[PDB]
Amino acid sequence: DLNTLVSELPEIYQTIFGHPEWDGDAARDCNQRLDLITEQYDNLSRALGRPLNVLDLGCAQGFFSLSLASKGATIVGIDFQQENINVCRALAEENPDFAAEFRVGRIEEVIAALEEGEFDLAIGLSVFHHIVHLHGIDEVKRLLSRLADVTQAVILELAVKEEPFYWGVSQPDDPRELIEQCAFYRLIGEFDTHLSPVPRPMYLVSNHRVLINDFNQPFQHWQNQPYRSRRYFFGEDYVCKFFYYDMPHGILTAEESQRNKYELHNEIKFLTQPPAGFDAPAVLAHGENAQSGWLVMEKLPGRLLSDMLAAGEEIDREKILGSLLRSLAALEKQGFWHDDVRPWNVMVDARQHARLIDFGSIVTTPSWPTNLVQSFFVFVNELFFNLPQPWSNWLYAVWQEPVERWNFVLLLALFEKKAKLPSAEQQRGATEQWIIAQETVL
Amino acid sequence: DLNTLVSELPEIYQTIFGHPEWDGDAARDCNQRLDLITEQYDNLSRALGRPLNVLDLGCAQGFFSLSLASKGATIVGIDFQQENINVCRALAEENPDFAAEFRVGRIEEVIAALEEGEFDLAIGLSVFHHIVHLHGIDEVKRLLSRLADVTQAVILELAVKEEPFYWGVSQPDDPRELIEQCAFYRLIGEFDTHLSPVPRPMYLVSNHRVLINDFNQPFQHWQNQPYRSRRYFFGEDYVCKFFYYDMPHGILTAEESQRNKYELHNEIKFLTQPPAGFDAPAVLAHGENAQSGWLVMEKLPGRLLSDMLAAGEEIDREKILGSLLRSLAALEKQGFWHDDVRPWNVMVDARQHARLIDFGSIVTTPSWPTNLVQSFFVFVNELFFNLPQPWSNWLYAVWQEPVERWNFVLLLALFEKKAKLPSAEQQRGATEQWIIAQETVL
Amino acid sequence: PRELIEQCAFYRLIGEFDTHLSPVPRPMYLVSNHRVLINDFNQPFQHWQNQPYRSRRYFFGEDYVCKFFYYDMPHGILTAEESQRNKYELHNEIKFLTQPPAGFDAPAVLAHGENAQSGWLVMEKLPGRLLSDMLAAGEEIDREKILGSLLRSLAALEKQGFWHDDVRPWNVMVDARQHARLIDFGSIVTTPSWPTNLVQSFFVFVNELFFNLPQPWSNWLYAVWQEPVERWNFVLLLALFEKKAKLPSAEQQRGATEQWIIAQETVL
Ligand SMILES: C[S@@+](CC[C@H](N)C(=O)[O-])C[C@H]1O[C@@H](n2cnc3c(N)ncnc32)[C@H](O)[C@@H]1O
Ligand SMILES: C[S@@+](CC[C@H](N)C(=O)[O-])C[C@H]1O[C@@H](n2cnc3c(N)ncnc32)[C@H](O)[C@@H]1O
Ligand SMILES: [Cl-]
Ligand SMILES: [Cl-]
Repeated sequence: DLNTLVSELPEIYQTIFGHPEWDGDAARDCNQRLDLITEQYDNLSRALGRPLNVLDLGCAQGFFSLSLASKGATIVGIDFQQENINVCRALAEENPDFAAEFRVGRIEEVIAALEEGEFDLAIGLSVFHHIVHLHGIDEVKRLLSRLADVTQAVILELAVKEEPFYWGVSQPDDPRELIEQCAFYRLIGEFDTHLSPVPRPMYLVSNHRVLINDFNQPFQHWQNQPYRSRRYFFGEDYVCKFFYYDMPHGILTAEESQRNKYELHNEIKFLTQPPAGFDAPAVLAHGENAQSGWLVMEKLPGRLLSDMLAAGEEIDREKILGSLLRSLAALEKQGFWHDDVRPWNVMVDARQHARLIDFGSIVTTPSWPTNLVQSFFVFVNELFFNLPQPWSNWLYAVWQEPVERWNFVLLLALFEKKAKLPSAEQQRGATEQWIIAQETVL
Repeated sequence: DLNTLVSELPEIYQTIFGHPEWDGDAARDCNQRLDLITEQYDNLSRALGRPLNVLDLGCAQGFFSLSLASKGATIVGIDFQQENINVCRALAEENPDFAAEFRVGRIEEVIAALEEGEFDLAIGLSVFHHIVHLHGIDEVKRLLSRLADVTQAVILELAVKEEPFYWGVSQPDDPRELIEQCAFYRLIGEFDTHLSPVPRPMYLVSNHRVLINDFNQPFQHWQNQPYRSRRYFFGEDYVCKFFYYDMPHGILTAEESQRNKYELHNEIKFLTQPPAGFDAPAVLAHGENAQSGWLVMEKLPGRLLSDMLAAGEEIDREKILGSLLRSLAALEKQGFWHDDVRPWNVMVDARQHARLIDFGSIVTTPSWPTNLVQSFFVFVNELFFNLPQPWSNWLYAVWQEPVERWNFVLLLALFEKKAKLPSAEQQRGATEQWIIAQETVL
Repeated sequence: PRELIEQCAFYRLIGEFDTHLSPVPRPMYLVSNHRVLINDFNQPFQHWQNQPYRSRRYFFGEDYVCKFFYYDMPHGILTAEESQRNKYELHNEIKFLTQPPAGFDAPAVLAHGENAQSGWLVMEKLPGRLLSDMLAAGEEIDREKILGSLLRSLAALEKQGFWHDDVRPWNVMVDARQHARLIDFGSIVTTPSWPTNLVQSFFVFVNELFFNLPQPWSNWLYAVWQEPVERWNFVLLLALFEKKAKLPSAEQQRGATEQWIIAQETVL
């Protein structure tokens, strides 16, 4: 009888599915986590076009497993306590059309035995801290990496060191240390455990998909360090830029988080409303919240200029500078400037034409834009002290201009006629050269 | 003043008896435990015919002690904190007609000093885990055995390892390990501690009485292993069979608990409504709940057959088999059969007449009852390969019968005429002998 | 060294090399979690299995199953006899399937090979579930159709001079229409009194598929037991099975032993 099986549970951790007579006894009601988990189930099931295979690690009394099997999922639940599995099975038998199997076993061994594709979704709620406590953080990171490797999505509720108990001392400084080796992760909620006032964060993690409520797609590769608070995911015709505002440990000062926030916000604003006369990459999706923000754009051909420079690839500096200057002059005509023109913000296509790819540093108002013209000289010099004729003549001509006349329209016009300009080396000069050379060091 | 004494309490653990101004401050309200404890007090006081002497171990602020003294109990409360005892005494003085004494002291030393008969009831609520933590499980088991030895009843609320605190690690795997050496125990409730979502079980324990709400009687001996989930208590004219459905540790699989449940349930059903033509032992009391079930029956004279066989006692196999077969044939005539006729289910009285004593295996419907007739041959053989004439002739005659004719009426009729039946050894036979001999091995 | 890799799905020893540090060579392994990588057959698989129903592994791809037997295993794992039996069964299975008897639909063979360490066989993938799984997972089964279909194929084998030494639930696959077929031919044999022992085990099979026999299955078995033993064979077993509804009622006879001998066998 169920009555007996429930009584022999060492703990009624969860609601007993279908049996509200024990709801008052359950340590956690599970309705809040279930609301969120079912939402994520539906998103992923919608994206894949079918009911999911779900793995429930440390499934306890089966509540999540049964609740998802109720919605048509095929589920396997694992727990190392016989009493828990006995209850799960008895509950499944009350619901014979549910495709639900349960097994006694250890999560460590199950994870090792998993095969990719066997399960679409795995859930591991409030169980990994037990594995951390016995086996350490590094083994748990590797288990979670494998779990992510073999599924499409993982949902974790993770206990945290701020919980007032003795086992908190063995926890990592931040729960994200268990998952940050995985490609994609997002905080999706925080839950009351009824053990203390400290809530546990729930994360959605994937090694194969961008999983954003509005955009759910496989990616084939990703990158953290461009050219660690920013991640880029590459899919067939998209790039997803994912910025963390909230990072663990020291990592971001207050100012840096706000700048991450500012840049991504500014980039969204610009790309959703780009200026006429400028071909901006197209925007497929975007959103922001307290922890992070994201932007999905059309994927552009070409390579990042800084990579090409580093990997000594052959470049046409004339075509790169011409194309870039043309776009900067067109921005300026619409009252837009870019505050940070550097090789890692520039992409060069197969025909050696260049374009900006980060619009975080775009600005709309201001003497000005004189400083930006100055840096652009450094850019130029780093792209190559190092300027042959007629690039040196171009820079010399600009320096002879009254400063109120420095702007990108002028920079472009002089660039286009640089072959006609007088020879700098024939003049006393000589300072423009030395100031930028010191700038280009500085 | 009471105000000062209460303030100097390191903790207001309990309601301050008579002083509801501190009820909001009390860690535990105590009303739920008190409701249950008073019920048990009344049962035992009713059974003994008088007010009880009660011992309250780790009595804290005296709530249980005073509440029972209010109902006419004579109480002694023990606690090792002076501040707690000061409050208890001040409260007792506000209630001068209560027969209540309080002493500072250690439970370990008090238990050692107890004399049998001094107290009828001892209560030890949420205190033994402190003794486990400092002295270990084995010393605590011995203290609890002595406590049970010297009282009529013990009520314990026991902390458990699932509680989230550091001291949980020192607790036994299951709280029943502290008490299972005692003769009689029953779970009577589970209580919220307000420290966590994990409740503490309350047990009623005795080394001298069966304490079931409907049946409250001394017993003079008891037994676990017949001939450990089943216990038998023997009193003057009764035997109480007590089956645990819920057992600690691995001990019972789900199927085994259900079979314990099934057998005891089936036995109750049969004995409360026995078939005409069959003398069944009489039923004095019975009940079942999630954890266990019990049945109190009239006590039958005689010895269990398997004991007599083991202790090589002299037996009359003719009279045993005759009497048993007669009762089996009468059952069968009423549409009843017994699925498990074995020596440990048979009792033999002084005149060598035998009867069944376990009706867990009784069944009412089904080719059949051919299998049961087959086992009965094994029974027969074990009661003695080993069959002399005319027992061998009896079995041979049965084997020559078409199988649709095998039943206990036939078995009995052939048994009664076995001296007239043809000699098996004069026939080719020979197989019935070898099949049962292999069965009787198997 | 295999302890570092045996958790991976597919592995094969491909050579052994002199290190010039000592006379002890180092093995080179080819390992994959995604493909069967056999020189003749190189294909993705989508799942794999070790324990059927650990020296044998099965890889499942879109229209194939690859059976991979280790003859050479680490540690204690295989005695000499067991390795040779792995070798024998896989060899025997290859021989049978590459040259199957007329009158028997055998799964088709896509690739195969053997060497010192292991042997492999890639076959067409058959629909259905393994009978022992269905029994374990209490799935609904039609014992009439399973036994009928299986007996028909066994009788046809026998007519071609072939028998199967090990008819058990884990060697039988049942399709959606409840028709059954053998899927392991390691235990096929060609010569021998006989095939009387095999007929006997088939009764156990029958009983485990359900002591436990209702009419007319019990009548069928009783009829077989009344036959002189030189007449026991699968053609007879099949013929009596097809007419079992007409056969006399066993419970009306003294019997009774055939029942008890198989019940003890079915324990044993
Ligand atoms: C704190 S409970 C969480 C239960 C459930 N996941 C939930 O949050 O509602 C941890 C569960 O995981 C199980 N567990 C802990 N370690 C395990 C392991 N190594 N393998 C399988 N189950 C494990 C326990 O038996 C227990 O049921
Ligand atoms: C957790 S409180 C339980 C109080 C009370 N029995 C109740 O549950 O309402 C434990 C009490 O036992 C007392 N105590 C602990 N160890 C003791 C010992 N060895 N001897 C006497 N009292 C003890 C403490 O002073 C404290 O008042
Ligand atoms: Cl966790
Ligand atoms: Cl306790």
